[PDB]
Amino acid sequence: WRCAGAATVLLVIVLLAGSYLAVLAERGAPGAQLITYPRALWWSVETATTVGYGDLYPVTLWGRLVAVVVMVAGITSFGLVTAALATWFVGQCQQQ
Amino acid sequence: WRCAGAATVLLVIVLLAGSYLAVLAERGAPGAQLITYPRALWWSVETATTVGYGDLYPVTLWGRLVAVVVMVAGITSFGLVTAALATWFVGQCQQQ
Amino acid sequence: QVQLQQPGAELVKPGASVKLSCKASGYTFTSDWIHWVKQRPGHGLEWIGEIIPSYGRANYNEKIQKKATLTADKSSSTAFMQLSSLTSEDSAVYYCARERGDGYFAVWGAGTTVTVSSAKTTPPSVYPLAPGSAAQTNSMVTLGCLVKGYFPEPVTVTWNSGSLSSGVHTFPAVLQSDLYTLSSSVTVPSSSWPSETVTCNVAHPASSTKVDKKIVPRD
Amino acid sequence: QVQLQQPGAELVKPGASVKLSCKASGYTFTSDWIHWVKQRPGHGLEWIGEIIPSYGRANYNEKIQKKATLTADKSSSTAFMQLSSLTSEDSAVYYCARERGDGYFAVWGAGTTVTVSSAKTTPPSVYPLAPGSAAQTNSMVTLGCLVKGYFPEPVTVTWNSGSLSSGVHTFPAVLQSDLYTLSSSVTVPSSSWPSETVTCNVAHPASSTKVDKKIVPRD
Amino acid sequence: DILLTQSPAILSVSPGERVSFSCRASQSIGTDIHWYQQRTNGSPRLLIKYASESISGIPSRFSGSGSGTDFTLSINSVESEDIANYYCQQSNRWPFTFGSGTKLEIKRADAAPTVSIFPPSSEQLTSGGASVVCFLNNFYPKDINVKWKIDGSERQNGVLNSWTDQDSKDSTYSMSSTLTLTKDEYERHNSYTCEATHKTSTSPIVKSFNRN
Amino acid sequence: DILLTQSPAILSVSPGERVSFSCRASQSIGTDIHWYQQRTNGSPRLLIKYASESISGIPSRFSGSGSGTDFTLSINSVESEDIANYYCQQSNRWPFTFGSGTKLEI
Ligand SMILES: [K+]
Repeated sequence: WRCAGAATVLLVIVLLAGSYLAVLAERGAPGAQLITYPRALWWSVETATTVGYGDLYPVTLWGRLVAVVVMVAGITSFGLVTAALATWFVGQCQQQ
Repeated sequence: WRCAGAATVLLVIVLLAGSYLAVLAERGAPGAQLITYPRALWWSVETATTVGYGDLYPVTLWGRLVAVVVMVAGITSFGLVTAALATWFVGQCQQQ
Repeated sequence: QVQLQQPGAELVKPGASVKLSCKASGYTFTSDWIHWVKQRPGHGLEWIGEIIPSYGRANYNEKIQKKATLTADKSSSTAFMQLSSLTSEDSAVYYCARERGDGYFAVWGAGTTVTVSSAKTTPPSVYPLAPGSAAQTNSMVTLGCLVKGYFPEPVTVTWNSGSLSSGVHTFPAVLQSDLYTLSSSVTVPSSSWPSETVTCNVAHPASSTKVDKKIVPRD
Repeated sequence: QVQLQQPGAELVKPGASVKLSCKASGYTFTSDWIHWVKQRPGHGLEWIGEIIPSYGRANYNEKIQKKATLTADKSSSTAFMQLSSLTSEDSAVYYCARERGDGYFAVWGAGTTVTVSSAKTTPPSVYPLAPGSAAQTNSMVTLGCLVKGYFPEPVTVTWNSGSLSSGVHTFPAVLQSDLYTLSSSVTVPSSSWPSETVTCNVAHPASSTKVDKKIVPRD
Repeated sequence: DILLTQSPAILSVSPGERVSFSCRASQSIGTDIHWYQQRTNGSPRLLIKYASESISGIPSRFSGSGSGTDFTLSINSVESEDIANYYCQQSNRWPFTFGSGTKLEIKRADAAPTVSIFPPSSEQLTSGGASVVCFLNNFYPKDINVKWKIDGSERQNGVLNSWTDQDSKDSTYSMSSTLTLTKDEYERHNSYTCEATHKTSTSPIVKSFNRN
Repeated sequence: DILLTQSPAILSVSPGERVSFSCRASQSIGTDIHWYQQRTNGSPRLLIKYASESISGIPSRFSGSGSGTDFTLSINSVESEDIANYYCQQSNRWPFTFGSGTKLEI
């Protein structure tokens, strides 16, 4: 429970940093749709969760490098929050 | 730590090989967008991470067979780097 | 208060350079981008470039000639634009706008009227326009003042320091021998004038001159 | 140095075959693709096919007639194209270009002027064009040389082995009875000629002939 | 590069009715369009953000709509202070692009101009210059012609005319006619006259003054 | 098969002013367009890569722009050595296609 809350804080820091760095990298490329923070934060969630909606994605080199940072840090930190909430529900099954 | 670095090297070898083989297989199909290495390397990352941006994908038989190789080898090797970095963060929780 | 401050005008010779300022005030965040919009006389708004002062990175319009350099100083909260090698095609009003990173330009500046010409800065000459001695007086009396022979644009004409806003017209200037000339009309009730004082306030930021002139009836 | 080398010209009879070469030099990687671009006289660039020498796989233009065969030899770093069963519609300049796998053609060749005709290879005939004895001399004197009766195209005409590049015109050839004829003009200061030697250098790669001719004033 | 085509460029409206400004995009941009208002000698003022979301302080008569490629800015019952130039701007793809703009014209009732003639000032006569200013304020429509007469004969040389845009207070127009002369030529004549010829009366409105 | 339509085909320009070459694509290709220069009896020389990125050695008077379907090659103040044929080429989809070309007249 104490470690699960830490992984949540790590995930939020990746999302805010990944959203800010994506806008900073994509602005300047003709045709980039990842140019505002409110939806770049939504893109960082799509990346961390790998939900695959395919509506926003980076088109630049650094914007894709920022995505790789959000991929490695996001999928890992989200997998921890997923596994932590999975063990919590497992304990609720034995309690019944 | 020693085994985690090996899975990273395996992943990079799959990405470079999967990027080179995708361009070699997709070039020759009218309408293929996976025809240059810089973005075929970005496609191989999308495949290994299953992020699901849906902007580049193969359209040929072998290019899809190369994708299956990148799927089996990439998702596995990336799941190891994800689980390894997940256990590292778990050890940082007990240390606090 | 004024969130974004800009100088009045900037006169430059064809081929020279100039540094336009955009002083900010109020709330400032790290997600704030400063933009610049060019508007030529009689034309629409044209995006020039953007810059995020918290990082120092700036982007420019790739579809037009890149004649600007966007800089920023976080200490004074003032963004700059270096318009170099200017020609007649660069005489426009350059607005700066603040973007909260969400896309739109919520707050704008006042615009800097940049003129590119070899002529010299000429302060205006204000003259009172009082009605003639044989002019009939109805319930309303129309007064005016003549702003003649100034360069470059623009001039800000106000009556009674802004307290006389209704019934006031300021006609566009007409260029004559590299010298502009416009006129400003004010209509007050004849019961108020000349019992109540009226005075026009003409400003010229290109010469840093601001002159007043009371409208006194003819002796 | 020249990164991609190509022969000058290739004359073939209607219905024959030819093997165009593209010798490479300098940096070579495994991600390098060799392309071929056809340009007919008076027409634009036309993509023909690509090949990656490190693997041996080649792709061709499916929208036009597939009359080429792309091969490559990694030892000599030379790519080949087998143009078989050629007709009048195949008389074009075939450029080869190197692609780093990133899409664009960074470095190009010189182009091989392939002509399909039943005529025979005729070396050119160079004649000096000195001014007449009654020709007036100003600050500049215009000299020339006549390249007549050669086949097929092209010819490379240089003055003083390239050191006289300014004030030099080489008019396009005109076809006359299956024999081309053009002229090259050079203008040097009259103070330099004939005190300083001038000489045209006409080359004909279809006959592997390269002839010089000094411009001496008439006796 | 998104091409925001605004059509029409001028919108002639009767007061009190509903009007719509159209702004078409070169491709589908979702609802990432924004509307700005710029009056005469003013700065662009944000009206609508994200197609329909209103801005605090803007009157709710301004209503936005549209998605994809077609967008609409609507003013339910127009008024005089709405006479301005309206620009749409997209933020869906970089770079941000604006629209060609649309000017709002109001078709009010016809009005007669208030003619006011002014002899040259003493501060100007004592310096060589002499300019007779004749104001023609608050008239509609903008079609009008002024004529300068000197001692009964028509004068044309030295007449400068300056028309304002449609007034953002009463939907009228205004015109200033300035006749510039010399200190001598002004003091070699007596009566100076500017005659306003508008469609509100077959007989012109005459304002004169005698120098002597 | 991407159809890169270049219009106009001949561009008559006065010296010292800015000129623009238009190159429209049959469909959206992103910024995967490239610009080449070929003079009389010469080989195509790469000017701009990826819509706007410049090439080393090419004078910075050549500026590129455009994304999606419309693309623009701009020469700020033209000069005599710019008289050539300019071709745009896409690399977004296979096969690579060129444009009809545009000649620069001064
Ligand atoms: K998807």
